[PDB]
Amino acid sequence: HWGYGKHNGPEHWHKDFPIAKGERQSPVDIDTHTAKYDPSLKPLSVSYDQATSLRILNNGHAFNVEFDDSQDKAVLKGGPLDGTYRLIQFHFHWGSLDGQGSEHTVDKKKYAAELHLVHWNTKYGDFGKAVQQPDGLAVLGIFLKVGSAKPGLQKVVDVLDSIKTKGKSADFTNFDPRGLLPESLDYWTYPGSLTTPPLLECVTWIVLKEPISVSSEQVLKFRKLNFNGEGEPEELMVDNWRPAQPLKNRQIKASFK
Ligand SMILES: [Zn+2]
Repeated sequence: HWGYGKHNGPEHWHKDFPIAKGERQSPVDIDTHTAKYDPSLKPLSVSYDQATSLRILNNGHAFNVEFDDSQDKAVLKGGPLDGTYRLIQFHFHWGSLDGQGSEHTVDKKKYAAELHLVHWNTKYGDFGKAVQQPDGLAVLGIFLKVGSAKPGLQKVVDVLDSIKTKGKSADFTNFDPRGLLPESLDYWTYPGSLTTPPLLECVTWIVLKEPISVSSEQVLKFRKLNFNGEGEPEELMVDNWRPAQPLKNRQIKASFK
């Protein structure tokens, strides 16, 4: 099975998922000087007031905080998007040390981690149908740097001991993802892909310029999770990020001057 090791990591994925070498793969390096301000881009509309979190799952690659996406409760619209995208889950990618962990990079800078809030276009009816469409998903990416604690992250941190190993889940109701946002919704956007297999080219990426700060102690608890299942040889869940892929024939647009 694919993973993040020397034997099954990102440089191997193309053998089972040949789209790994495709024309619109993610993540990418964001060259801030080349990204063009697009005055036609709209403000993001992030409407999370009615978000209903249900569960947190260690899936062996990261942990997902899952939402009720059976109705328009938490939606993303505006920005570069046409129509309405429903929040299904969020997860993170992070490093073994603070100097790596993000998937996107900014002028080759790697952040300690990257949050992905995953949304699907309701015009396709279900997530499985949306991932088959070039405008099926919108992923909001938020960088994490290490400094001050993020108070709105601590409820996530404190449940991780209960989902240490692959295939463990826990009830995770009433979590408000608004506590993970930075102040500014200034963003970069480009067309890309899922950053894990099956690497489908179905994502409009929206990457916020302003990182959030988390504490060293918060990210250290991410790094105590396990890739392995219960009782198996312990493999710390660290460095679960795909490196930047070729930009090819794409433009990164900025919402801001
Ligand atoms: Zn992700």
